[PDB]
Amino acid sequence: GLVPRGSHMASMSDLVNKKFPAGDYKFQYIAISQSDADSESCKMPQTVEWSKLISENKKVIITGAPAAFSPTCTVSHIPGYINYLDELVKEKEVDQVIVVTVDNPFANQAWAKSLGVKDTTHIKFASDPGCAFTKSIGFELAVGDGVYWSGRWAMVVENGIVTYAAKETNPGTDVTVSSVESVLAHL
Amino acid sequence: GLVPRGSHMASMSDLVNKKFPAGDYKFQYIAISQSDADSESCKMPQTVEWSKLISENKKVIITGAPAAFSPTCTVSHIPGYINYLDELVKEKEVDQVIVVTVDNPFANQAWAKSLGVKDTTHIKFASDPGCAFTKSIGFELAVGDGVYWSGRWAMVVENGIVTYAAKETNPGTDVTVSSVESVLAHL
Repeated sequence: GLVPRGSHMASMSDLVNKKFPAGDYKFQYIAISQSDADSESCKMPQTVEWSKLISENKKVIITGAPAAFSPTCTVSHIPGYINYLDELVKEKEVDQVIVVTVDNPFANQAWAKSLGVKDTTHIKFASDPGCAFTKSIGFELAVGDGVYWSGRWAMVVENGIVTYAAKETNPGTDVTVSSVESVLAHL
Repeated sequence: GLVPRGSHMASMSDLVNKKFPAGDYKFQYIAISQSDADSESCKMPQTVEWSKLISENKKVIITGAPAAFSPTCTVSHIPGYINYLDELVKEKEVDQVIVVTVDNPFANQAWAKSLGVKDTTHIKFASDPGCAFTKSIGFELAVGDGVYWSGRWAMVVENGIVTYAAKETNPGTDVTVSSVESVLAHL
C-alpha cells in the first residue's frame, strides 16, 4: 500500500486559506546588528504581538524548531533559511522570516549569532514561552511530563492569510515540509 | 532601619540540615569530552535521577540559573564555578558541580562549551524540564503566563544532607548567596 509499517505522511494543515490566528499571543526576541551591536536593543528582549507582526508585514515566513542548538535544527533545518534570506527578501518579496522555538530569548539570539545571523531586520529568532502560540495552532511537540517544545513546521502568511502550513511527522529527524526548499516552492 | 525602601535580604533556606528532597525528579544533560568528542554520549542527552546523583556522590554543589546565555548568568555567575572547579574537586573534595536551568539540554551543552567546559566528569549542565524540581524546592522564578525559569541559587549537599541552600531575591542582577565565593565559604 501507500503507507507501510509505522510510516506517516506530512500533510498540509487545515490552517491554510484561513486568517492567521494571532489572537493575543506574543513573542520575544533580541535584535542583532553589525552597527551599534552594544545597544540595549541588542542585549534585552523585546515583545512583539503576533497580530502586529502580521498586520504590518505583507509576506511573512514562519518556521518552528524543537530546540535551539539541537543537531537537526542547527545543521539541517535553519541554515537553509539563513542561506536563502537575501533571495527571499530581494526576489520573493518576503518581509520577515521568523524562527520560532520555546527557548529563552538569550539562547535564541546566541543560536542565531552562531548560525551567522548578522542583522535581525528581516529575520528574527522568536521565543514562544511555554509553547503557548504553537500549541494554539496544534504544531507542538510533547516531550514528557507536561512539557511542550515546538514541533518542526513552516508557514507562509500573505496579507494576513495563511497560504502554506505544514508540520513534520518526525520532527527529530525529518526536514521536509518545514524545509526552506518546500517553502520556496509555495511562494 | 535595617531594610530600607523596597530592599530585600537573601536568607538561608529552611532546606538546610534536612535530607535532599530528590523524590522521583530527573534531569537531562549531554556529556562533553576532549577525547572521543564525537561519541553518541556527547551528542545525545542522558537522564539522571537526582536521588542517584546524591546517593552516589558524597559532596555535591548545585547552582541554579534563570537562562542559559543570559548576561548575568553567563558573565557573572557561572564562570566563577568553572574557574574554581579544579580547586573544588582537588582541594575541597567536591565530587560534582551541577548547573541547573530549565533550558533544553542541547542549549545547555552549547552554553557550557561556550564557557570553556572541556569535560563533564565533575561538572554537568542539567536541564530541569518545566522547572519541576526547582519549583519543588521553591527556588523558581515566575516569568509570566504560567511559565517558570529557575531562580538564581546555590546548594551544597553532603552525604545526602543539605548543608547550604539560598536563593537571590533579585536573580536578574544579583550574584551573592548563589556565588561560587559564598559556596566556598560554606564548604
